[PDB]
Amino acid sequence: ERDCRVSSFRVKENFDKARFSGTWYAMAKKDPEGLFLQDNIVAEFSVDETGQMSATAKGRVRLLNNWDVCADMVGTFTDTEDPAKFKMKYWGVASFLQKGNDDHWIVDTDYDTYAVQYSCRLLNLDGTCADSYSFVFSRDPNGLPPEAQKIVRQRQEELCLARQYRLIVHNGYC
Repeated sequence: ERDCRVSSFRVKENFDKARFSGTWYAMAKKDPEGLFLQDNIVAEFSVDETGQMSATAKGRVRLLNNWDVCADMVGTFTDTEDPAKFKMKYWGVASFLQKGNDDHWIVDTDYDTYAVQYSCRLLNLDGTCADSYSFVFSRDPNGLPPEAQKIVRQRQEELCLARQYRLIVHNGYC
């Protein structure tokens, strides 16, 4: 129907790390294989004086087959040629928590309302993503306003993920 090659995906022009800092509530998520963050996902972004963006996140994570738990995650982002595309090294405060390094793209954001993040962990041989995940963030835990919601829907479709998200709830579980 459209172009689903990851290399074709537009990301936030002149992404501004500073303006992006602060609390972002995950309102929806498209899970990758072996999903980790389950719900009640709240991210806290920061940028140090060197311009290096980093983040922490708290939320219900699924450790084992049948049950989950509340966990604190940490992430440091390494810049790339594209201001909106990063390499995110992450780990949990708990040594045994999932550790890794995923691409982290800020697909779109208006900084004070919504943010659409995307990560393709593995490309298919045709350039489309084989294993991806994406978070739609809101500055307000109560959700995005209609205008932002509509923009996010468009963004989700551009990522070829619009039918693959699930809502993230925030019920003080953690």
